[PDB]
Amino acid sequence: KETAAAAFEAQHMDSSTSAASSSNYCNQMMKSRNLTKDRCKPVNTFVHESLADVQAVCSQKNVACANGQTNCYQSYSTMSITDCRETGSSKYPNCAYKTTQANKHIIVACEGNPYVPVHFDASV
Repeated sequence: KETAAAAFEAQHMDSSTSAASSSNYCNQMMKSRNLTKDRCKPVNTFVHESLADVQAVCSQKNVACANGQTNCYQSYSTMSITDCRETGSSKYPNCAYKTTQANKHIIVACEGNPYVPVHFDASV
């Protein structure tokens, strides 16, 4: 019942920190954002930039999405991000993730009016 735009923010926005605190960041965040409630979401990226900056990407470099669609955009500059990936051992409901902090460009799919990000495609 949550718009795709809204769901995007909830799953990927983390402007409260400039970067992943510790190796435990993912473990904590995936939970906090309710991403391990029904199952363990296998993968997820958190962006440590302002909402405004992320939304602005929808007006930056147009590229193809992985699915072949063309409403994807690549950020002009690198952003601070935290990649979260579930471990081989992790089994619901004991979800566990490996945290990887980095500075990379992001690619998101945009839609709507206003035209905002609705899906996180990849980081580069």
